[PDB]
Amino acid sequence: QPKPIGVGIPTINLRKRRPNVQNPKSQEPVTLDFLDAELENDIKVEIRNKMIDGESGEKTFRTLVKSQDERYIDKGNRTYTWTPVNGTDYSSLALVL
Amino acid sequence: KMTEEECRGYYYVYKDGDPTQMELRPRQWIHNDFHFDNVLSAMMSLFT
Amino acid sequence: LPLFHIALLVLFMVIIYAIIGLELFKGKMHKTCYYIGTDIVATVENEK
Amino acid sequence: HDDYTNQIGRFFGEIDPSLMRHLVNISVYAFNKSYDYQSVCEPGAA
Ligand SMILES: *[C@@H]1O[C@H](CO)[C@@H](O[C@@H]2O[C@H](CO)[C@@H](O)[C@H](O)[C@H]2NC(C)=O)[C@H](O)[C@H]1NC(C)=O
Ligand SMILES: *[C@@H]1O[C@H](CO)[C@@H](O[C@@H]2O[C@H](CO)[C@@H](O)[C@H](O)[C@H]2NC(C)=O)[C@H](O)[C@H]1NC(C)=O
Ligand SMILES: *[C@@H]1O[C@H](CO)[C@@H](O)[C@H](O)[C@H]1NC(C)=O
Ligand SMILES: *[C@@H]1O[C@H](CO)[C@@H](O)[C@H](O)[C@H]1NC(C)=O
Repeated sequence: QPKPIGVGIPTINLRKRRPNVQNPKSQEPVTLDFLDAELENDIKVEIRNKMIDGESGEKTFRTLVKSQDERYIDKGNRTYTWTPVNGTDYSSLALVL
Repeated sequence: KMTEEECRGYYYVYKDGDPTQMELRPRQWIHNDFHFDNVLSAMMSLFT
Repeated sequence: LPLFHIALLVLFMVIIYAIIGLELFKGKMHKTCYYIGTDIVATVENEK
Repeated sequence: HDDYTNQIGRFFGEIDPSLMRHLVNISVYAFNKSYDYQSVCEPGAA
């Protein structure tokens, strides 16, 4: 999703600002880590370190699946596979089922 | 900017001290009002 | 030696106008023109 | 007990924490703690 990410507890004082400038737009990129989109697990590390340059591989395993609203955690079987982009090497894909 | 042609256009005036309060003014040659240009115009400045 | 009475009257000239300026103006300067609620004092570009 | 039915859907730790701090400490139910880097909140104080 958009919106930038990052850094910590955002301290702003209102005792210092001015009735003025728009407080610039932060050309920072939106770089989400694979270990910080999903839940960290010692299998998904072994997926990513295999996926980051690996040629081809699938692994089926019982994981923790965060539910879509952060209320709940469910446990299910994920069979996922991956392959590199045959052309450029600036990506590699994973269909998750 | 140091010379004629390129002291033109708009620039940033940073308030107080910090570079998060940019104001944008234009720029032009300021001629320092008591210049030494003419012998008459230098007796003015050297009178003050 | 002959300047001593002149210099001692200027020393009494200051002490009179220090006590009169002390009792007439104690605390009178401490008001500000800050921005809306901030800590910045509001000036215009040369204004003290 | 009907003081709880004004709460329906609230997390039980804000009702009786001494049960719930205990109940994780004897298994059922466990937890996890992940970070969400994009959640927007309000700025603090200086
Ligand atoms: C790019 O993809 C092609 C197939 O789309 C890969 O071709 C494979 O080549 C290997 C041996 O080199 C064969 O064992 C496979 O059967 C081929 N795949 C297919 C689809 O038949 C090719 O290897 C890929 N590029 C790289 C650099 O690996
Ligand atoms: C997330 O929760 C899982 C729940 O299974 C945790 O995994 C267990 O952790 C305990 C103690 O660390 C171990 O005794 C179990 O053997 C673990 N089970 C498995 C299947 O790994 C996991 O540690 C939690 N992670 C975080 C960061 O809280
Ligand atoms: C994964 O599949 C097996 C075999 O079909 C099934 O018994 C098991 O319940 C599944 N895992 C979970 C967490 O449901
Ligand atoms: C709660 O779990 C911790 C960690 O295993 C353990 O040290 C502690 O004794 C447990 N609490 C009680 C009351 O047994």
